[PDB]
Amino acid sequence: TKEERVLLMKVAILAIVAAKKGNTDEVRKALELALLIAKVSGTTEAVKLALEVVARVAIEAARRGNTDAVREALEVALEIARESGTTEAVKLALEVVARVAIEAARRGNTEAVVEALLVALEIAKESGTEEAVRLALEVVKRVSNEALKQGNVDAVKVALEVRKMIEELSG
Amino acid sequence: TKEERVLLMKVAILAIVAAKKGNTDEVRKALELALLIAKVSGTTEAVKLALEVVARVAIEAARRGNTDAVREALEVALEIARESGTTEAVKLALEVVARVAIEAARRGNTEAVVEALLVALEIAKESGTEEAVRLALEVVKRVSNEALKQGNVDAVKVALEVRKMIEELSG
Amino acid sequence: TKEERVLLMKVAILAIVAAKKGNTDEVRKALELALLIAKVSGTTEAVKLALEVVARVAIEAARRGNTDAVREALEVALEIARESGTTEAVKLALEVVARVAIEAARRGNTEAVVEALLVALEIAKESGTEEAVRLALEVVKRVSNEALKQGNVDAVKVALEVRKMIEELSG
Amino acid sequence: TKEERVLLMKVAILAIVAAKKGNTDEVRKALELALLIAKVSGTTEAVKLALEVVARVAIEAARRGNTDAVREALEVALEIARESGTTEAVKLALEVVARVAIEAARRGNTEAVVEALLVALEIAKESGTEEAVRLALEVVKRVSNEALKQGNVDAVKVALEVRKMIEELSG
Amino acid sequence: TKEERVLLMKVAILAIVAAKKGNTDEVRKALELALLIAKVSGTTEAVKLALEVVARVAIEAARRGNTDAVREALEVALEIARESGTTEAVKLALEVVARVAIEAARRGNTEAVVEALLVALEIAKESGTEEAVRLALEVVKRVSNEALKQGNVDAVKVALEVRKMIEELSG
Amino acid sequence: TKEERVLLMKVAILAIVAAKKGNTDEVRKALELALLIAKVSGTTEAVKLALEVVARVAIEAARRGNTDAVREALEVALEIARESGTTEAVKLALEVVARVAIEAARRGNTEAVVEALLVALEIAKESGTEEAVRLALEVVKRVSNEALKQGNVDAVKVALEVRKMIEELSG
Repeated sequence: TKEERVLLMKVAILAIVAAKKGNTDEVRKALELALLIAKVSGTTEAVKLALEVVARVAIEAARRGNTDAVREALEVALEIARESGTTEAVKLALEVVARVAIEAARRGNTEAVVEALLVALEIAKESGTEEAVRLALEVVKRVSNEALKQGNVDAVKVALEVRKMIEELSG
Repeated sequence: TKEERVLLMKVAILAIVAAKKGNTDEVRKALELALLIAKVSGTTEAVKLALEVVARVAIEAARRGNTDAVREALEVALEIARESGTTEAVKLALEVVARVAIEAARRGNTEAVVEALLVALEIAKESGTEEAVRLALEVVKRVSNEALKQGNVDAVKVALEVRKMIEELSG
Repeated sequence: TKEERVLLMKVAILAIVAAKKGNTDEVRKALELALLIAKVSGTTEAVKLALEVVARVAIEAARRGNTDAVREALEVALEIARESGTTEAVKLALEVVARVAIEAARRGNTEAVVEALLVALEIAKESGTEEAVRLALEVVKRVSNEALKQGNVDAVKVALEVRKMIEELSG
Repeated sequence: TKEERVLLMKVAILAIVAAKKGNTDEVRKALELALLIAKVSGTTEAVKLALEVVARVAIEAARRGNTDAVREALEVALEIARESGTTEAVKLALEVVARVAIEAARRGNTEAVVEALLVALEIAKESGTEEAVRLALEVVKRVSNEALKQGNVDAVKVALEVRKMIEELSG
Repeated sequence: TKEERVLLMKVAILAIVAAKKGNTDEVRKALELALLIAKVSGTTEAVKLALEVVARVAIEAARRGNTDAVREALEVALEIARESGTTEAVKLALEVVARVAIEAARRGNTEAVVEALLVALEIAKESGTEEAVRLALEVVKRVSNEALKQGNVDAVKVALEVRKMIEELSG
Repeated sequence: TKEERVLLMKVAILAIVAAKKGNTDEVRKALELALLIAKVSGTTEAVKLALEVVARVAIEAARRGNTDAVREALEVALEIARESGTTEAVKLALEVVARVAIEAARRGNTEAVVEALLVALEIAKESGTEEAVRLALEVVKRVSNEALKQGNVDAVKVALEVRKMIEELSG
């Protein structure tokens, strides 16, 4: 557990600096490594830690302006939850998305926010559960709330549309 | 004693220039030779001198940018202390790590710093003593302090995380 | 203590000049560094000093017209008090807010004043204590008093509304 | 003596041009070489000459805008005085700092001035003598006086704060 | 002493021309610089000279019609006396106020006169001495006398009210 | 002699055009080169020619509005006279100052005039002779006379104050 966490910390640091440099390719690799570490462990803790790694990278990438890296990280978050196959992991992945979109909205990176909002829906769709859908709606709410506080009306408008889309997907 | 010191001086000079050239393979060999010399002597002085050799090489390698050589040297420092099997040697090895990480942080080689900080923990873990743990925390402190003076916030952040990790390892 | 104070002084100077330049991004980083320094110290003095740094930056930013930097600094003031987790720190953070809003009102930066007044409420809310609420009301009073002396009726009107809102939040 | 002076002149010229080019790494090496030459000589004259080299480099670096090189040179000035271990050398090092900060203030490089002012304190602290403290205060005075003549109020304000800090360090 | 006076003369000239231009912001800065110069000197002479600077600026500003600059200068006069902490400085600051209000009344700038009359009271209040109160009443008298000579009945009426208010403040 | 004069002519032309462009940094260098040429020659003629160069640059800079360049040139004029160490050179430097201040007053650049008037005093102070003081007073007179002809009352007022200050400096 500890050793895995330490290695995941290494991955996070590398991917963050790579995103700051602009080396999105390296970021993608590191994000995959985070998944692979969690997969090798086969533990819920490792999965959560890997999702934490993804969050940190996407947040800093969004702050840097590296939306491409953010998009990849958001997809990886979903993939990690899918690999776990647990409701908890799905919720954690949605938490990752929330954190990224919130900080992106605060940064002004509305493009990253839009992507994250879409990913939130996709994560809930992958789960196929009412809970996941509700959690995704919570993610969207959080983004629009903090975006409204920031003044990022564009992000708020997008979030409102996505909120509807999530409900439509649920049916 | 004197002859051993002189031979260790030779090893240091060779490994330093090899690291500057980029010949990490040669550096690794020289680092092993330093250990072997100390082992043949079987004295605390020789062990300390060998650790001094390692320090010099890793410091100059970090300044050169040869992080790979630094990583190896840091591991060798631990191995030397392990071969001695003394608390003093452990402390001296931690001193080596401190020197490298401090100069690396001043150089801007945060990657080398991160590795050195992890090695500091590993050295304390190998000892398995409260003193060694405290000494490792002192190493981390020194790095973060000097890094803060340099302006290397990245190294400071890493050091803070490692400080926690060391305490966690102690329990 | 001294070394931390000196480093915090460095942070203040940098953030102030960055705000004057218009580099709000750099200001945000410096404000975070102030917090990090206080966190590393773990002392009430360091926390107070970090809040002093924030005050200086926000005041000069308000004078410059960099309201964005002011808003960030005001939030950081709260965060510093939250990190401390002490009533004193909360009071000190409210003192920071007061200083900024007063000077902003004197400058004519009513927008910054409005934000600061809201933050005062938020700080009291974060504390969740009657004392903090009363202190926040004192902050609002000070602003409206000095604004009235300046002639900034707009700031006075806003302060009066916020005063009510604070009382409403207390209940 | 003469030969050492001539070699120190070579070092000065190289470091100055390197600083103008932007090769701070080369400057750092040259600054170390100046120290090494003085150390090999083992004379007060050589020490003074090495400090003169440092002054010239830092002054031209400050004029160029290479504050990083200036910071290094200022530290080397201290180190040279420390290597000598004499009150005279300490005074001479403080003279070096004064010259740099004065010309930096005239240039407009307030950042370099701030660093130099801090170094002045550090030099006095390293000496640990009342005389050195007074000399450091003289350095600060000179900077603020000439900065006031230039119109560099920012440097003056910083100098005033440092003046206090020096007195505080003395106690 | 001489150098400080010369620098204060520079400040005066700049602030006067800035007030004539309408750059009140620059005037405020220059007024602060006058204070800072006196503070750095730490002499009664420098304090008096700084108050002379303030007087000149406020007088010319009142003649120009820049009442805003006058108000600031009047406040600075008080602050200078406060920084000195001497009865003499308080008297000198009241002399500054008198000069401004008298010339403003002669100019026809009754608004500036009203402000100056209020400041006279505030200065006496800050001192907290019977002498200062009497001196403030002398200031008011001088204004009303010269205003009556000019024909500025409005200023006279205001002065009479302020005279009462000063006595009321004394009690 | 001739070759030096021709090179000084080159320097003048370059510095003048640089001042017109706004490249004050280049002007400062060229002004130093003028001094260096005179120093290399070691003749009174070369010194006079270098002062002529300075005059031309400062005059055109004042006409352009580049007061910063003028201030530097005025200081260089003093430095040239100081390097010579002769009464004649001092007188010539004062002549340079006169020419600049007169043309600046005619241009309307009162700020440049004020600086030049102060420099005139400083030149006389550097000489430390009664003759130099009298010559400096002559410089001030010339400026006020021509300024009065132009209508530049501001320059006249300043000149009158400086005239006193010069007499005060003499004692």
